[PDB]
Amino acid sequence: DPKYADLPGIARNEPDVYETSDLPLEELTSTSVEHIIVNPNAAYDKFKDKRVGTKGLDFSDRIGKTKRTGYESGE
Amino acid sequence: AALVVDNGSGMCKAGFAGDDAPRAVFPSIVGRPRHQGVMVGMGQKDSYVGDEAQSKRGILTLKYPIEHGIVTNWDDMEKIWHHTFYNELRVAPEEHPVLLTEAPLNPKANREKMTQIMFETFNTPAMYVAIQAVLSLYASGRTTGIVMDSGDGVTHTVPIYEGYALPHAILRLDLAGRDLTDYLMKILTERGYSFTTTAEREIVRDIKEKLCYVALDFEQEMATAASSSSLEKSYELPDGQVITIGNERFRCPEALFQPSFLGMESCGIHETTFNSIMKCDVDIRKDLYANTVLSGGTTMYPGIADRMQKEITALAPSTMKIKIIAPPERKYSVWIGGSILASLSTFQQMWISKQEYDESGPSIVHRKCF
Amino acid sequence: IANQPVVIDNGSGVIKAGFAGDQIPKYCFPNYVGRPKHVRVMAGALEGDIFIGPKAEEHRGLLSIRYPMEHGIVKDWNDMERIWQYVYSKDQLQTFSEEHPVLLTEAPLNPRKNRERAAEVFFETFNVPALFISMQAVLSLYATGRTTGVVLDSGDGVTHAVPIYEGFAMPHSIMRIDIAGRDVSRFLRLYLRKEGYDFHSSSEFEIVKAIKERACYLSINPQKDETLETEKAQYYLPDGSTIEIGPSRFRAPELLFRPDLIGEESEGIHEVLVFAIQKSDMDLRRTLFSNIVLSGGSTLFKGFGDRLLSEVKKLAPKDVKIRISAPQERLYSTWIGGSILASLDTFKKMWVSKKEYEEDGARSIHRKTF
Amino acid sequence: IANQPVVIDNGSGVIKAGFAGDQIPKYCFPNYVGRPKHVRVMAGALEGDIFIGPKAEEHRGLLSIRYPMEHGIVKDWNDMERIWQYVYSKDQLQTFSEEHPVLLTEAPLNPRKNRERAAEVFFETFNVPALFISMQAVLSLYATGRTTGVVLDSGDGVTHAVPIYEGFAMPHSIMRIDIAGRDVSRFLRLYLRKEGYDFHSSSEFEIVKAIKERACYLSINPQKDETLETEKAQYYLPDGSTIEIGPSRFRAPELLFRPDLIGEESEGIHEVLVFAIQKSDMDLRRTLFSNIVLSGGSTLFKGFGDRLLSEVKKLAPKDVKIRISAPQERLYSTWIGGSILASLDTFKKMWVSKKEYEEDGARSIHRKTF
Ligand SMILES: Nc1ncnc2c1ncn2[C@@H]1O[C@H](COP(=O)(O)OP(=O)(O)OP(=O)(O)O)[C@@H](O)[C@H]1O
Ligand SMILES: Nc1ncnc2c1ncn2[C@@H]1O[C@H](COP(=O)(O)OP(=O)(O)O)[C@@H](O)[C@H]1O
Ligand SMILES: Nc1ncnc2c1ncn2[C@@H]1O[C@H](COP(=O)(O)OP(=O)(O)O)[C@@H](O)[C@H]1O
Repeated sequence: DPKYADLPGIARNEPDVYETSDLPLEELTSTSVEHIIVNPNAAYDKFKDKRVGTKGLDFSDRIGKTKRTGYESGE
Repeated sequence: AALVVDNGSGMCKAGFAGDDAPRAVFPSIVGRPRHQGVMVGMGQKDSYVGDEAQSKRGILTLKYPIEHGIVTNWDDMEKIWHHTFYNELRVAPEEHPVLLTEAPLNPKANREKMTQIMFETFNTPAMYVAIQAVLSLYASGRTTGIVMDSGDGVTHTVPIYEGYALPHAILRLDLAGRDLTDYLMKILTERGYSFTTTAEREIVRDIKEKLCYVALDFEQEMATAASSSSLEKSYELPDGQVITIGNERFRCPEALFQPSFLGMESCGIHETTFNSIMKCDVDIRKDLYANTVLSGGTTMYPGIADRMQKEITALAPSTMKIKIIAPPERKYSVWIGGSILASLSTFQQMWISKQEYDESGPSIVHRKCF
Repeated sequence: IANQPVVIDNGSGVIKAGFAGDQIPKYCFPNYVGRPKHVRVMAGALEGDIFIGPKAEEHRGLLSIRYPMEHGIVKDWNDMERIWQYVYSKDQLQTFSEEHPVLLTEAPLNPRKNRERAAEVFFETFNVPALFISMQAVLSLYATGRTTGVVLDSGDGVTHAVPIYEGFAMPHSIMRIDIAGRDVSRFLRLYLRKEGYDFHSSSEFEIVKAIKERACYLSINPQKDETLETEKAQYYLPDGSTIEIGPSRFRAPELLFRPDLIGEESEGIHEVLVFAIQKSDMDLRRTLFSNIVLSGGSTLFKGFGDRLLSEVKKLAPKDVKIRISAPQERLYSTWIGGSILASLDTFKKMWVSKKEYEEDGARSIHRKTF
Repeated sequence: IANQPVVIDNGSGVIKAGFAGDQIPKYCFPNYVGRPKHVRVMAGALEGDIFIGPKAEEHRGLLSIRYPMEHGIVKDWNDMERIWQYVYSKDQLQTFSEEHPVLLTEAPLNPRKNRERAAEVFFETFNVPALFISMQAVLSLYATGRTTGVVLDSGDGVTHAVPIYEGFAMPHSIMRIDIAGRDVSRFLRLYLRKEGYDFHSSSEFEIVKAIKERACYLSINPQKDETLETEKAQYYLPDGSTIEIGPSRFRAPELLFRPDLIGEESEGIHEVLVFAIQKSDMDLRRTLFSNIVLSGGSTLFKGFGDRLLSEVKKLAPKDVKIRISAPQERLYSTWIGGSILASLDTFKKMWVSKKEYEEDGARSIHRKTF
């Protein structure tokens, strides 16, 4: 303010800012598909006590010794 | 008896079907004067067109009606077609049927409005729109092979094998002659010689066509340009003033091969030609490498073919043989194809008639385009 | 281990990361590496040459976008390393990679070299305790809480159908097609150019993805909706300019059901589902048709469920009960499955330890994944 | 050397000098060389044949004014050396140029020979420790204290629009037109002759610049003010004589916003601002419209911001927020930016040392610029 009062070629009695006036899911509600509510807390409890047998596991494309089925049994 | 009229963004090539070369070739521009409120002298035309506007460049503001193969101002394009038929060719449009050329993957409104004018304004008996790339193959007597038809407006890559086109393999790039002309102005302004006005931009296009050449190794060429003044050539303007463009000679056409210079963030004219072949079926790739055509006047740069071969060969497999097809008449490659197509008795059936247009509408063109 | 294992769903469009047990993924950001294309001149501007996730989304116009993985295959691994690094950085989960085990979620029938390198990076660059690679479909079933179901997972990169009956997944009945959400956005861009609105820039391609998500409906009858004159629904771009999408709105997402449009000789999303069921043994066909689970973000299209149910019914046998079940969080369904699997004590046995990987090598990961 | 750096703005009209410590430029004098109008053979006349700044302003009518710099380019270098020597005189600053380092402010997209010769002078003639050439636009943002912002810098010689977002300047989006304050002064002289007051002399051109600076208001609607009868406001000349300006007052600076009226092929001040934003990426357009900064002396016209806002709004997209943030110190904004930049410890790294220029070569100044 006193800085710009010192200089000669300065804008006096002019507005600083010239601005404009400040101006102020469809598939998920379908009949065809059946809407399920995902509750992981409920899901976690159902699978809680289920185990898998990783002994003698081989999912790879290995030909040796007939067919294999990964995850034998639980407990 | 039929008319071929190429609607190129840079130059409009028009002529009679069957003839070797196009009859009338003029720059596609409309020249409106920088008029003040002061009264004008005698022999005054409200809006000049083509060779007339090319003579009176000084005062007239040059406005290209077709921008990137899209007709922006239709009133301007109408005045060019009026200069094409009545004045340049000296023929009635009602008598002869007119073949026009559109670039591939253009807006649908362009083809729609184009034919509407030809049928209503000029009252043509028949009208067929064709892809520029499809015509360019006929010039070389080749049914099989890809083309890299780089124009002033756009550059497009259309692979066609055994007289069957692959539409999904077609790629369009907005980088073209006018962008290079605009790029050449900026780097000439960096040297010292400032060119701003529309008339001055036309003089920069004359500088580009004559001097500019494609370098084999850009980094190697920049090293020789810095050390020695052997590449530096002089050009006389319309004014007695002469200019020495220097390294900017071979810097302009480099923008084709690396758009990063222009700042488009897109693949180069070499890389897009490769990408288009890879998008095609694996079997037919062999012939497309063997038959890579370069069409339009943006492929008349001295030594583009050598640089093109080098860049494709590096990207492509080592076992494959890459041959670039560069005929002497590349500028008139789109038209000369049209002349061969229109002349053939088979094409007589493919014409869209007034009766066909009247009943169906302008939408009929989209069915009988290609 | 006392420290919770981190679930990372390495999706093509959006990578979703978070801790096991959490009901929803806390930190989900778009999968791309943003580099600044414009030059830095001023002091105090945005620091770094790499922008990932929300910082990249805010300053999108400044940056040039580059997707690291395409069709569920990591093309650039250097970029994939930086995004996984960003997951562990202060902005997202903010923990050390050495303390928490990881759960990675790759698509089915991807290349073996991808799984090998994915493991190499996650064990060497990050010193993770344990990594388990799993299929997207197997997890999606744990989330819904169902043992029997076919999982049609239409992602951004790849759309696949995996028939799973009473825990077991049938590896020979797995059907995968490259055509997916990102190809629909690419096919939409092509049709927007035909309408006469160009989106050449990598940043502008993200606006085409935004147009797709907001305004695109799958018509129940394709040939019917083609003929009828459509209401030209205007969309507001980021700058403010209005575009009329018109016919391209409903023609674009039809690519998923008809891959002939883009010009790829593959099965449609409707054909993929029925083929997957028909490939399975006679007895289970009726149970798999009854239990269909949609997954991925590209199933959220308006009238996808309506169209698929129409298309499946024609191909499927007469008088069979076809129930298509949609979890409300289709997009996050894959991750939620990961969290539930990770929380179980059985997951401890499933893991590959560092020492186990170090001894055997690549084989150990291939042995234990499906 | 640690001693305070000397900022100097290379303004075609007014060069602004001073130290980096000062909040405002202490010494700012007109950029023209003053020689006696009558060719002086005799004694008792103006001695030295050199009058610069305040000495020239005193004996103005006797001397003949010759501007050394035209359109942001140095035409006469011998004159410019004398001007920069007067910056290091007893009149202004009163210091050794060999002690203090220097910062120049060259306009964007100037000739490279202009930058090279500017450095050669400041390193050879004056024995400067270090020199740094910078862009006028980038400085203007440092003064205001915002990283993002478009800078419409309307000087005396050149008017240029540079868009910078988050400290990243897009070099392709820069727009430069030669129609600046000096051209408005030239066109006002023509209209003053149309009112019937001749200012033929080079000294009499200076008072036309004073008449312009004193009384010239930009009407919101130009057509309504022309039909309305003017007050004919009297201006007082140095001799004492009165001149009634009348309609010439408002229809002179209009030629900035509409340069086709006189017959100059340019875009216009409203157009270059909008075009510069539209040329930039779509994501940034909204933020660049929301941050516009007016710089230079040819924005201080009464009702410039009022007209520009109206002329930008109609060209710009509908329902977009347009904030044209003018500082109070527009004339001295470019220097204040340099004064802040110079003060920072980062500037120590940015500038090129005298020994660096001797060893590295000519490129040294160009490569370190950005
Ligand atoms: N010999 C040349 N060397 C370099 N550039 C040239 C040469 N001749 C023309 N050009 C440039 O390339 C453009 C070639 O335009 P051309 O005459 O092929 O018409 P066009 O509008 O591109 O038509 P089309 O798109 O149908 O090919 C010119 O506008 C010019 O900028
Ligand atoms: N509302 C929507 N409508 C249509 N498509 C959508 C919608 N939301 C997202 N998409 C699409 O789905 C993609 C998200 O894929 P996503 O399910 O996250 O992948 P993945 O399953 O491989 O992790 C988006 O990139 C977009 O293409
Ligand atoms: N108060 C004013 N009102 C109108 N025009 C002015 C005013 N002050 C300066 N000008 C004009 O602007 C010019 C000053 O330009 P300037 O801002 O010094 O340019 P630069 O940014 O290149 O240094 C003067 O020569 C005059 O034409």
